[PDB]
This record gives sequence, C-alpha cells and structure tokens, in this order.
Amino acid sequence: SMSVKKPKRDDSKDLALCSMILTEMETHEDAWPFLLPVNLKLVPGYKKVIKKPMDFSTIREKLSSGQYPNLETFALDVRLVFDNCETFNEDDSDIGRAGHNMRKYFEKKWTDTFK
Repeated sequence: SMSVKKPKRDDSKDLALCSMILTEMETHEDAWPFLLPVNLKLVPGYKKVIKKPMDFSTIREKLSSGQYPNLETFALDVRLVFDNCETFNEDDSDIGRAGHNMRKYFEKKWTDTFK
C-alpha cells in the first residue's frame, strides 16, 4: 500500500530472457503453424471466430518495440497463440498436435527461467 512495498524482484533481465525463449519457440520444428499471422482472406471462418489473432512474428515485433509492459503480458500473448490454435483446430490434426507440443515446450521454459 502507500509507502509499504514488498522487496524489489529483479526484472532487469526479463526482456532478454523473453527474447531467448521466443527464439527457442521460433526455431522449434513444430513452430510452422505459428510463425506468421493466419491469412484472414484465405482461411474461412478465422476472422469471425478468433477474436484476437496472435502469432510469433507479431509477438517478436511487440517485444522489439516496447509494447510489453512486463513479462506477464508477454506470456499472455504466447498462450493466446495456443488457445487460438485449440479453438480452431482438432486435437488430432497436425496443427492441433503442434499447438499442444509448443505450449508444453513454452511452459517448461517459462517455469525453468522465471519460477
């Protein structure tokens, strides 16, 4: 509360570490469905159904331009990528399986790096 603060958690490496995690996600073999925005002209249903599209390239640009105020807003956008994928894709599809794998991969790096 006013003039009463918890001890300062060192956040000065967060930007660098989120960039490293993002690099690792970008270079994973199962990243291909997620590297670029879904083409809203070419994929019927996507525009209407997926209210907030998100992809690794868009996260990378937001990261590089100071549009994440903190590491939690970064994790929200990464998880959005996978939540969108589950909304639109059957679990038993290549893309559906990619999304499960990438979420698992991300969540371990996240825990190992920050928790």
